[PDB]
Amino acid sequence: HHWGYGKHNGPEHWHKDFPIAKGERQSPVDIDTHTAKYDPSLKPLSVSYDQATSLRILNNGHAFNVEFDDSQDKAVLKGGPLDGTYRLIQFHFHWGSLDGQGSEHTVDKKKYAAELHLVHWNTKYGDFGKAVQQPDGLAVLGIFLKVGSAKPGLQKVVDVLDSIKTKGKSADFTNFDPRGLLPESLDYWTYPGSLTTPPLLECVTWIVLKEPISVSSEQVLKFRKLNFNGEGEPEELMVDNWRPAQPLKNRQIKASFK
Ligand code: MMC
Ligand SMILES: [Zn+2]
Repeated sequence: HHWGYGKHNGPEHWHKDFPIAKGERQSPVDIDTHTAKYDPSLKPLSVSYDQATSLRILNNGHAFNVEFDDSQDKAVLKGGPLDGTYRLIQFHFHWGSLDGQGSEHTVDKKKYAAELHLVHWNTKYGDFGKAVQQPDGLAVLGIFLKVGSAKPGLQKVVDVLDSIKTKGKSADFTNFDPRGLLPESLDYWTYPGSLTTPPLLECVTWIVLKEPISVSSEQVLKFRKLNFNGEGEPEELMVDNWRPAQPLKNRQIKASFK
């Protein structure tokens, strides 16, 4: 398959190879804060990243992914809306060409400068590939980025991007602590949705944190120097790698907080 974010292969085209693009639980969505209902039955989220073991960073021609060892319960997400244990496999971001767009989820139609996705799979399904055959196979923790002060825990990521400029390039990225990417509060919204890139599979319990992290203009500027293209192809800056909000259909967004 041959998909991207431009006019000729972007989100409006995806449904041809991936008909689920027009499905009943697609992501992202707009989070209308006045329709999301506080659910007192939701447990606190448990983010257990102490033993996280990062492996590599990769430019896949769409975004960059930091990949983890998911063989054992090293870095897991539990609680909140989730039954059982979900293992961290990778994180990546979506961002804009300018600060007024870049997020996938929106909050009362507000677009943030970027959005971080920490992707986890349900350990009752044994591996990630099996998990994406299940409606509760994945849990993605989404975190908005706004431009302000630098996020120190992001800097190691920023510092390596020069080495993975183009599609297919990777670099060692062991000993990275994803706890440094989290805001103070774990207040969240949650709803059932999908992967936001092809193959757009409808497997995801979304957990979107209310509090954005702040990153510096210099940090996001370095994201925007990456390339979608491979080396030796015309340069196309990796910006605006976000899918717009999709129809909510018959879904409810729940809030963990009043
Ligand atoms: C069914 Hg994913
Ligand atoms: Zn994503």
